[PDB]
Amino acid sequence: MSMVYMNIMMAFTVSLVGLLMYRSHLMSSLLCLEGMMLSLFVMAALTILNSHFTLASMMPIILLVFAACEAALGLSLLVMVSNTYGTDYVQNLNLLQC
Amino acid sequence: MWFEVLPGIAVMGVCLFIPGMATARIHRFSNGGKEKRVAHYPYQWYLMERDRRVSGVNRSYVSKGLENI
Amino acid sequence: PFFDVQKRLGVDLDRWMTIQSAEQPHKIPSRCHAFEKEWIECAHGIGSIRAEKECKIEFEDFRECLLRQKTMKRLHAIRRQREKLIKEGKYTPPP
Amino acid sequence: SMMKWNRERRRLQIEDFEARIALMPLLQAEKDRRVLQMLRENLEEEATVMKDVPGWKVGESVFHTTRWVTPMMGELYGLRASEEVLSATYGFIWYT
Amino acid sequence: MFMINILMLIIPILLAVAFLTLVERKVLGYMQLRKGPNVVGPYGLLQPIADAIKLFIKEPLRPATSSASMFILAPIMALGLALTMWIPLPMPYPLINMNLGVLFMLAMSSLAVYSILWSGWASNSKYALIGALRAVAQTISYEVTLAIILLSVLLMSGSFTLSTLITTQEQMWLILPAWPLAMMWFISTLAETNRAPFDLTEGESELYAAGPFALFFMAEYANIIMMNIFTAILFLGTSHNPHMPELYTINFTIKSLLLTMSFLWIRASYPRFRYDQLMHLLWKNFLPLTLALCMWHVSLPILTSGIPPQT
Amino acid sequence: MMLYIVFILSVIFVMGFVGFSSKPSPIYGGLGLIVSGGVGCGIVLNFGGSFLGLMVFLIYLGGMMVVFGYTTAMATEQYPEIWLSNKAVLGAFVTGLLMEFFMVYYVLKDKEVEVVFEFNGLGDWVIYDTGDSGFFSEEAMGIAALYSYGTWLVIVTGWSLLIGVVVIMEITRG
Amino acid sequence: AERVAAFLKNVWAKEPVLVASFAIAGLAVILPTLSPYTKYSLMINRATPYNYPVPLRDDGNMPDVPSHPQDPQGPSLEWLKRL
Amino acid sequence: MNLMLALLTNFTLATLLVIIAFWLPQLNVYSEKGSARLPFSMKFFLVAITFLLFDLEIALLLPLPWASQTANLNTMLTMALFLIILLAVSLAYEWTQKGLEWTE
Amino acid sequence: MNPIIFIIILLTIMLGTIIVMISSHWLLVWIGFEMNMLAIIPIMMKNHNPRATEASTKYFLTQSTASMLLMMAVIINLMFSGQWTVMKLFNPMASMLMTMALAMKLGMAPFHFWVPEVTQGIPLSSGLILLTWQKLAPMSVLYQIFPSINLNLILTLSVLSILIGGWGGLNQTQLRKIMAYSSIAHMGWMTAVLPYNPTMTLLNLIIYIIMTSTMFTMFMANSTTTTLSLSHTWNKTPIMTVLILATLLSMGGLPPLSGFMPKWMIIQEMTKNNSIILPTFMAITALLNLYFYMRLTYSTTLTMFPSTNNMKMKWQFPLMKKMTFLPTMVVLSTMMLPLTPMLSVLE
Ligand SMILES: CCCCCCCCCCCCCCCCCC(=O)OC[C@H](COP(=O)(O)OCCN)OC(=O)CCCCCCCCCCCCCCCCC
Ligand SMILES: CCCCCCCCCCCCO[C@@H]1O[C@H](CO)[C@@H](O[C@H]2O[C@H](CO)[C@@H](O)[C@H](O)[C@H]2O)[C@H](O)[C@H]1O
Ligand SMILES: CCCCCCCCCCCCO[C@@H]1O[C@H](CO)[C@@H](O[C@H]2O[C@H](CO)[C@@H](O)[C@H](O)[C@H]2O)[C@H](O)[C@H]1O
Ligand SMILES: CCCCCCCCCCCCO[C@@H]1O[C@H](CO)[C@@H](O[C@H]2O[C@H](CO)[C@@H](O)[C@H](O)[C@H]2O)[C@H](O)[C@H]1O
Ligand SMILES: CCCCCCCCCCCCO[C@@H]1O[C@H](CO)[C@@H](O[C@H]2O[C@H](CO)[C@@H](O)[C@H](O)[C@H]2O)[C@H](O)[C@H]1O
Ligand SMILES: CCCCCCCCCCCCO[C@@H]1O[C@H](CO)[C@@H](O[C@H]2O[C@H](CO)[C@@H](O)[C@H](O)[C@H]2O)[C@H](O)[C@H]1O
Ligand SMILES: N=C(N)NC(=N)NCCc1ccc(I)c(Cl)c1
Ligand SMILES: N=C(N)NC(=N)NCCc1ccc(I)c(Cl)c1
Repeated sequence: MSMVYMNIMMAFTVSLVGLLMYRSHLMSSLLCLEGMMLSLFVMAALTILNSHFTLASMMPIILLVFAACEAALGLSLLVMVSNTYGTDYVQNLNLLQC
Repeated sequence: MWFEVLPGIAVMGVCLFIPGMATARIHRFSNGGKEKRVAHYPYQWYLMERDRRVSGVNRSYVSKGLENI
Repeated sequence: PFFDVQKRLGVDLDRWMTIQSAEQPHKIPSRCHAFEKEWIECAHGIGSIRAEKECKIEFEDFRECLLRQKTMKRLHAIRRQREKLIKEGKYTPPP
Repeated sequence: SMMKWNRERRRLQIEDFEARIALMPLLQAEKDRRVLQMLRENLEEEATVMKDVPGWKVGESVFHTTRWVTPMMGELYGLRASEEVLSATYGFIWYT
Repeated sequence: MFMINILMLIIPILLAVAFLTLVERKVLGYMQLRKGPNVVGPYGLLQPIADAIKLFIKEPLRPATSSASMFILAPIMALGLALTMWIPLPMPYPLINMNLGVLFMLAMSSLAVYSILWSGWASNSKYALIGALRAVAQTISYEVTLAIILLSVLLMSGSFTLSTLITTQEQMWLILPAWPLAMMWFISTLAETNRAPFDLTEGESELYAAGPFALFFMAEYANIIMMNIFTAILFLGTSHNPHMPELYTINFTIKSLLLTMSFLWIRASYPRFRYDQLMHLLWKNFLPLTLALCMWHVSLPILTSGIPPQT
Repeated sequence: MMLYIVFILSVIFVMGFVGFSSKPSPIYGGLGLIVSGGVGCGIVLNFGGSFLGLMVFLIYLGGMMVVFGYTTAMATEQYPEIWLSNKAVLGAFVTGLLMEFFMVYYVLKDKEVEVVFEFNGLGDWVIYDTGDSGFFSEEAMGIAALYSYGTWLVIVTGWSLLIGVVVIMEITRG
Repeated sequence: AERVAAFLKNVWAKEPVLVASFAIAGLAVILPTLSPYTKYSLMINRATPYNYPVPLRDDGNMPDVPSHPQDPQGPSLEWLKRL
Repeated sequence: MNLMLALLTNFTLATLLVIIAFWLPQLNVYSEKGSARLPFSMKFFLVAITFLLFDLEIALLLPLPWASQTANLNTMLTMALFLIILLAVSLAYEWTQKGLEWTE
Repeated sequence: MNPIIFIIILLTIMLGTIIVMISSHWLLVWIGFEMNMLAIIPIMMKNHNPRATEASTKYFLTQSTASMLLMMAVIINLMFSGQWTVMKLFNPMASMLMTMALAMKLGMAPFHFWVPEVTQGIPLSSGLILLTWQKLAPMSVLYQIFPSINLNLILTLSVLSILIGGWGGLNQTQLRKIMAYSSIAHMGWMTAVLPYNPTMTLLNLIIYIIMTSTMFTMFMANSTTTTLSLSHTWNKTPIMTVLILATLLSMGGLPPLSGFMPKWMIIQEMTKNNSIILPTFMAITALLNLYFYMRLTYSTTLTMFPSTNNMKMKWQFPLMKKMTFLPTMVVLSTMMLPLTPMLSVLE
């Protein structure tokens, strides 16, 4: 494939590994989730623009809109977690262990 | 008196006047004395590129008329 | 679709954007319009098991238009040869 | 006032669009010859460059179909000075 | 030749900002029955120079910041973006002729809130961080109406190109068909630029220094001028004669000057909004009207048969 | 060369991703995403997507990323930790840059590389279209078609946004 | 009729901003259906020729298709010139 | 190329002014003289989140000037009003649920 | 939650699922999943406590990750075929990514860890939705893309799920965790037969939903969430203990009860394809499920556990919970085997 696709897919893989390899902050993991969205938006836009798929030109916008709404829900969960424990550390979310 | 506020306003006005005046005259200087060509759409760019080849000096703003027919 | 409600009601909810050879604003064609049209017409109605074999020619051409893998490989071949000759003085490009 | 002016502007756009339609046949004829000339020129250099490369047919299509296929940028400007390639690829996008 | 053009935009912008400080002080003075600067140079014409030099040779007292990179980033972002806002402005010819120029200005202006946020983080003080967040909330809130008002106007213009606003207003200023939007647009720019009666960053901290303070101030006043240049183009379109572009530049400058002076006029005339009150002015007053006028301006060209051309 | 602008931007794109994906302080991780967003817009711009490019700036960076930074300052980090101070972050950051540099170096030396899958390295311009002379933006035509063709898309998109408002008010009431 | 009139006077006195919003939004929804000019917006949009009008092969039985653009057959924009 | 040069000039100059503003002669020879819940209302979160959702709606209204050029005006006008009305319903919901209040 | 809002949120959970089921476009399928996940979170959060917040967060992270992977599969599919139609995918890497994403959405092993934890942390009514209605949309996509799924991948997921579900349930005293591990085991049967006969996937899904709804409804009727709390039912509602016994035996796949029918039919389809080891291994491994179902029957119906004195006060009040459709569902859950040939309606 084209050379640009090498790096866009690499960016998605890098953010996916970042997402699956948590540290402590929940916000850091939410940023990786947005990173995957941004790489998906670029890969979709490049494919659609280069192929001149005219009606598909709106699809990246719909992706952006829906994923931003997803991120707003994710942020709201983060603040509720932070209100409970005083931080957004994932290690605090282990009650359902038992 | 109030008109002693005008000198500061005049300096401000001349300062805001230069950007627009400079761009207009620079465009004429760089485009053969005409307005800079606007190409927002592929059709306009296509005609501008065709003008560059037709000019014979690789300048889209150098026009050729009936003398080339 | 799992439940083909669209076809039952004759209403087009998302079919309009499924393929690039469908109707587009101002009749703007996709780059691979003719290749997608050919493949779709070859494989229409015969099922995907049959189409995977009987329409392989149209699909390979359509895939070549989509990603141009064979074209880029050919261009890479000619360019690489040209560098060698430039590196050996047996070729001078024209004007 | 805005309605009257916008209707006039729509009439001015139709006149501008119809001038383009009058010229499109001439431009299309020119474009066809330029594309075919460029492809022909690349085919001569290919014959020279790939003369002593085994199993290389010169001008061989990569498609099974014999239909005419529009070339992509790399096919036309494959072997030309970067100044022209950059203008062809990114000139419009970059123009102001 | 193009680099000359860039400099001939940047330098006059910075000089106009400098002397707006003089003009603001003198206009405010005469509305307060006094004079304002009139000693440092004739009619105070050297006052901006003395202030600029003073600020830059002042001790740059920066407390040990929690982030060195974000302390430097905030002023660079603020000033860099402020100058960028000027490059698509047609006066009558833009430096950069963008097909989506209006959209470019909206997108760049939405980034200016990062300088507020980053400067809050770098302050290393929860009190200044809380002040930053209150300012960010005010700024994004009024971005909602600015975008919708702008969209409503463009439904009469037909495109996102800034120079097409000139064509749209060849016969008549857009303020006549759209004075309700011009009213809310104008107030929104005041709140956007944290200008009185929406200057709640200054008032609340009451109730940066030297060059770095000067840079944030320059960016603020560049934005103030640019907002009023935008308003003049959006609603008070000047006619352009292609053979005498300087007549456009004179008339359009006067309108922008007057609009900028009205910012100073308003600052002299009213008390300050409470924070919750300027939030209610947006969410409970401007936004309901802007939404209704947005619906109206979608329908109006269709129902009158006055849809503008795309090109 | 400017003939490799798209490739160069995509190299920076990846470096920004290795930046926040190594997960430093969420303040610096947010900066890495902002830089990646801007670089990503430039990549989309050079393929002819002016509107789509500006939406990333307007909505993704001026909208979502602003709210991310806003929320971070409130409920996560108020003062950044020194960047690359933690060994795990530095190891991850260095590893991603080392991988990226090798891809770039090898694809540039051979004008092609096989990192899992095989890519071409001649430059992205080679795949571009060679025949455009229409009096409009095709991307603009497609997006404008949301209101003629995409009635169903508008309904479900508008509904989801309204529900997002209702939902987030339920979540946060506590 | 009156209890509604007594309702409008109350909201006009208490919430003139909201009354204006709802009034404008109602006109935006209603007036397009009543306007006699709405039909012209459709025609003008269709009269704008964005792409080339590809000619038809003449098979000898198309008397309603002009042979020349200046012939009298085919759609006319005389209605638009007056508008 | 021009836009890149303009952007590079604007931020390069901004950078130069900032650094020189920090490093100027001083004429002195003597020694010079964390991630928790910030005490900030949930109301300010809801403003930012409310702005985001309205901003996403605005993204969908932006194509309207181009959409008005369609021959399918009946569909286009119905969908434009639907989207704006839904935006108004969103505001009405926050308003009547005391989401726009600053007391308490 | 305001009752009108609850209804609208529930209708949006259903609409998201329906959009997935009627869509012919991958983008609309993705939207359906996003809409569905948006509306489900509030009903997980509705009792406002740290356990519910942890459950909703773990759910959000799992589902949002899976939806990004699904979008990636769709886009790879677009690049290699230039179309969006919901059907077989045209790239093996796209097929794997979509299969893994749907496995994460279904909570199949080894992506199962979230199911027991999320189910434990939310109310019974919310857990009922999570383990029944929420399986419909991902299964309806597998139903359509199966011609291109990797056989080894899907059967590995099935085998792991049956093993993990059976073993995981052996160690549970919480009713919500038992149902969760039971769900993981049952998803394994549904997907094991998918490559061979998707109709049996639908049959197993439908019967699974009926039986699962019956159990949750009977747990809600008595407000029981633990094994010991359930063991007091005999002293309050003896009829309920019998209905639980029948439903548990049916869920254990014992003939002549309804739950035997899916296992019976799936074994038949697999053997017709000369798959003998896998069905036999599956059937024996499902005896682990039968074991911890039987344990519950012992402490609920077949013995009488100790009571408390305050239980007498409960004797003076009648059941007031809705128990909607419970009489119908319990009959279907147990007495349908004689109508097995009716499965052809699912063709
Ligand atoms: C038709 C073709 C399909 C064939 C498949 C097989 C169908 C059978 C499955 C049908 C579904 C189960 C329905 C069983 C109805 C149970 C009603 C009953 O038998 O009485 C319950 C009894 C009532 O007690 P009470 O509420 O107090 O009222 C009397 C006052 N003392 O409550 C009690 O007193 C408690 C009794 C103690 C517990 C004893 C349990 C052993 C008896 C089990 C009977 C149910 C069988 C379940 C397993 C299926 C068997 C094949
Ligand atoms: C929970 C809320 C559920 C609400 C469900 C509402 C369903 C609404 C269905 C909308 C689609 C109706 O049906 C579809 O509509 C559009 C516009 O009307 C039509 O589309 C029309 O506009 C564009 C113009 O090119 C094209 O799609 C097509 O050329 C034309 O026919 C479709 O031909 C028709 O099949
Ligand atoms: C805009 C271009 C203007 C070009 C002008 C070039 C002039 C260069 C000469 C600079 C003279 C600055 O003069 C000097 O400024 C610094 C500001 O930190 C002052 O302050 C400095 O000295 C005092 C003690 O004296 C220290 O406690 C202080 O920490 C230190 O910053 C000095 O008291 C003042 O003497
Ligand atoms: C003409 C149609 C034009 C299209 C309009 C576009 C859609 C806009 C939808 C806005 C719906 C708002 O609906 C609004 O709900 C609340 C219900 O609490 C009502 O307001 C009610 O509650 C408030 C408190 O908040 C009370 O003080 C008030 O006395 C009471 O009327 C409003 O009277 C009503 O207007
Ligand atoms: C919460 C849900 C909110 C949904 C809001 C939807 C409101 C829709 C209101 C406007 C709908 C009709 O708006 C307008 O009506 C007239 C009917 O006279 C239509 O008809 C008019 O235009 C058409 C062009 O297509 C002409 O052929 C016709 O002669 C003319 O009467 C218009 O095409 C339509 O633009
Ligand atoms: C879990 C990490 C997720 C990261 C995802 C990263 C993006 C993945 C990129 C997938 C795109 C490449 O996908 C891959 O392309 C090549 C050709 O291009 C295909 O083709 C390849 O295998 C088949 C084998 O018959 C042949 O075509 C040929 O031998 C070879 O080129 C592969 O069948 C396909 O799997
Ligand atoms: N608000 C006012 N107008 N007066 C005022 N305090 N001005 C600030 C003075 C100032 C700041 C930066 C620069 I550069 C310059 Cl030259 C002058
Ligand atoms: N996919 C499979 N392996 N099985 C399958 N569905 N075979 C199709 C054969 C069949 C069987 C029963 C009926 I009733 C009908 Cl109409 C058709």
